[PDB]
Formats: sequence, C-alpha cells, structure tokens
Amino acid sequence: VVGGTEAQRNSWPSQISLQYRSGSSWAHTCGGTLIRQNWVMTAAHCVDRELTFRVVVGEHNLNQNNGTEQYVGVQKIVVHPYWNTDDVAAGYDIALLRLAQSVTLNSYVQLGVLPRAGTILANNSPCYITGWGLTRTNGQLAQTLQQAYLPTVDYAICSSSSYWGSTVKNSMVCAGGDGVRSGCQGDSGGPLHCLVNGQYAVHGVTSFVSRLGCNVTRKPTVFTRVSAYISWINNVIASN
Ligand SMILES: *C(=O)c1cc(NC(=N)N)ccc1[C@H](Cl)C(=O)OCC
Ligand SMILES: [Ca+2]
Repeated sequence: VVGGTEAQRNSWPSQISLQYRSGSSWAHTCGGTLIRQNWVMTAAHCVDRELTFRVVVGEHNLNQNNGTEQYVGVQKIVVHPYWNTDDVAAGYDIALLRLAQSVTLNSYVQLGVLPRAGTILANNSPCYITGWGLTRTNGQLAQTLQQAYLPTVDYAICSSSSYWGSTVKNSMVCAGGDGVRSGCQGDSGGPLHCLVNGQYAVHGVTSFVSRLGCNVTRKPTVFTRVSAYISWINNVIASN
C-alpha cells in the first residue's frame, strides 16, 4: 500500500498473508481474505506459479512474532475457469484456497463478510485497502499491515478514456486514483473493505495498477468485484 497508515492489530481480522516456500524461508507474495474457517479468497494471479503455498492468519508484522499467528498449509487451489494469466484485463482474477486445517476464530481471526450478489457501490463510496505490499512504486514491502482510504470510482468514470478506458470491465471495481495512495506490488489478492449499512464488507479482490506505477493520478487501483462471483464462490465451496 502506497500512502498507507499502519493498521491497528484487530481492525481487519479477515486479512491473510499468502506466502511461498522460498528456498528454505517463506516469502509474503499476496494478500487474501478468510471467508470460511478452511477457505481463503485471493487473486488467481497469486497462484500462477506452482509453488508451495501457506496462509498466515492473525498476522500483523511479517518479520516479528505477534503472538497471534496461525500458520496453515493450502490443501487445494481453485482458480476461476475463465482466468488467463496473459489477459488480466479480461478479469476473472479470483481464486479460492482450501486450507489443510480449519483455523480458530478470535479477535484477530474472523471471517470476511461478502456482499450480496450484483451489489454495485455508489461513486465515491468509503473503502479501505489493506496489505503488506510495496509502500512506494519500486519500493519494499511493508513490515506491518498497512491501510489506505480509497473511495470508489464508478464504472462510468473508470472506463472513461482519461481513466482506465476499455481495460476495466463491469466485473471490476476501481478505487482511489488520487496519485498519493494505492495498492502496489504484494497487495494483490487482498481485500477492499467497503462500509455499507454500517458494516464493512469485502467488495474487492485487489487485482492491478498502472504499468506506469502504483500511485498514478486517474489510474485507480483495480479490483475484482466480489459481488459478480457470489454464485461461483458458493458453488465451489459446496462442491469441495
Ligand atoms: C496480485 O495478485 C498479483 C500477483 C502476482 N503474482 C504473485 N504475487 N505471485 C503478480 C502481480 C499481481 C498484481 Cl498485477 C499486482 O501486484 O497488483 C498490484 C496492485
Ligand atoms: Ca508476525
């Protein structure tokens, strides 16, 4: 997250870190959301490589012991049948991960609330991006969870030539575009938490930013619109 502020410990308990076995260490690669005690929702872009994956819940500092962490293997990976690595503009950037164990819920570990199917936010809706990704374009990862306030930009504006134009689809959400805050590398897969009816729900899965850089004016951060995939999610879980 560029232009973030450090997240309080217990504010975003459905945020996870998706890590891969890097040599003999484990590296943060992505974010995700816990949606079931044994299911994680992240971006399909995060699993394009055939890596050994793990999920960390109750994580606040990647490099220190918080005293709250649960570390769980991934048992199964389900990418969206229409995902294609070479065409991220097409959308379908979503994956579900079945965990090798069910985690224990607590104040640091909760399920992500999903929107109702087909829900679309009003322009300039109040949302937060969270993640441990680059705090600058070509920077380094954050050690602590970061948050940024990132209003939505409706499809009408977002698909205008000045913004993203045709690269964005109605199956996406755009948020931000101020040139100061954004998501950035290592945030994708993660949540966009939007306040609706006085409850935070997860409306986006962080997908991409400009090639030009992370925090680019009139280049919002782009998300998979979760409320487009609700049947899909429920079908996979039912059947796995
Ligand atoms: C985000 O999901 C993502 C994932 C990957 N690959 C893995 N981290 N293993 C590459 C790129 C991205 C996107 Cl494009 C990204 O970083 O978007 C920044 C918001
Ligand atoms: Ca930690």
